Amino acid sequence: AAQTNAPWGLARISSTSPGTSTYYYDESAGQGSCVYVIDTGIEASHPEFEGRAQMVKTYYYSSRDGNGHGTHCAGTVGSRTYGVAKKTQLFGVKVLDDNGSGQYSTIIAGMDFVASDKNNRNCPKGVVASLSLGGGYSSSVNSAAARLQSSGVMVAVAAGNNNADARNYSPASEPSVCTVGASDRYDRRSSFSNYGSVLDIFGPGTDILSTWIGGSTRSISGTSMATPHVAGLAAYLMTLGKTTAASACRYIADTANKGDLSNIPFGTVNLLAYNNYQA
Repeated sequence: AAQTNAPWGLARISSTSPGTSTYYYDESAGQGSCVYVIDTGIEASHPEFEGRAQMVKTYYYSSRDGNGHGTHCAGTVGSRTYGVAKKTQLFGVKVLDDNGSGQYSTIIAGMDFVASDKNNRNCPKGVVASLSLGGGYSSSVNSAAARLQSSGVMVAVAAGNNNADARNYSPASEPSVCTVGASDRYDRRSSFSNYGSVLDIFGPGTDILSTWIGGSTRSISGTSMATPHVAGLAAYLMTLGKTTAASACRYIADTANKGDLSNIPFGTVNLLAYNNYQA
């Protein structure tokens, strides 16, 4: 399948070269997979989600996304126009308040929630969790991410936006999950992207168009935007049967575009997520 005039990041993940604008992908499109977006919530009523998104958990007075961040990330995972895996099921877990903030205890609870809640959902092709959040190093936060991964969920986490080594941030620094840095449309490391040996992969993160609250759209930047590209890619590849939750990060690294990004610090992988779709 081909989506013309796609957001640049979708085109990038199906291309061996920057500078194109059509997204190519197998029509299965992540059908039968599930992606949890652990964030500020999801505006599930947005026409872009087509009834495939729902809130399953909140730790606050509402499950609604009063911020937009979680809706944007969910849109990059699986919205019809802005999403990588256009037929996946999206589940929202609101661990961040409408200012985008959350306590680590709540974030940990949300990860353990997903590890159990997947057993209440129909995801025959597999389960992914997208965590566009983080803060300073916490062994307890890393352990929660490791549990979620161990339970059979492909965990993708943002590297962080400090232009610093991600070893000092959580859950970015957890070795067993997929830590995602950000790139721009010219294949440069995004100016804010964290780096370091703990990164597994880069995805599009600068000037990413996606869904927003109020039934709208907007373009924003962050490793928060790169992470759902990788989460959606994992769901798509799992639906194709090419990989599993336990192996998808490694598979994405195996099949990435290699050596094509600029300003990658020595010691950080030079790997850009790629769906290897041959039309």
